[PDB]
Amino acid sequence: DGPEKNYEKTMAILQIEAEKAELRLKELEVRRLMRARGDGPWYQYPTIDKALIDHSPKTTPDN
Amino acid sequence: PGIVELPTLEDLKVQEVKVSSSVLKAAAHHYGAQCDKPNKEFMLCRWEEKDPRRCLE
Repeated sequence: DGPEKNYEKTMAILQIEAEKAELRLKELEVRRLMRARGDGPWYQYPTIDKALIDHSPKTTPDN
Repeated sequence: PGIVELPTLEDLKVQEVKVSSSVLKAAAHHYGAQCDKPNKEFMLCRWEEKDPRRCLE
């Protein structure tokens, strides 16, 4: 076929690879960033829910 | 890290009842019902205020 097919198709190949390449670099940075700070959706290590607290009055006033 | 505020001993010199335990329990039923109003007020403070120093009065 014409060189145009190879030229345009290779440009699409480059565009896909460039977008993928920059995303992986963003992946490493974000994963490092939100692992440390933690104000992000993943890496949220489990805690204990406040629902499992008995708020009813106890047998002793000081509680 | 701060003041652990304790009331002075002046307000603690209150008239305390001097009766043996059996005296309290013998009249316990005839004591709880007819002195409930200050009893409930004091104990509500104990659970609500949650601090001993608040319910001295």
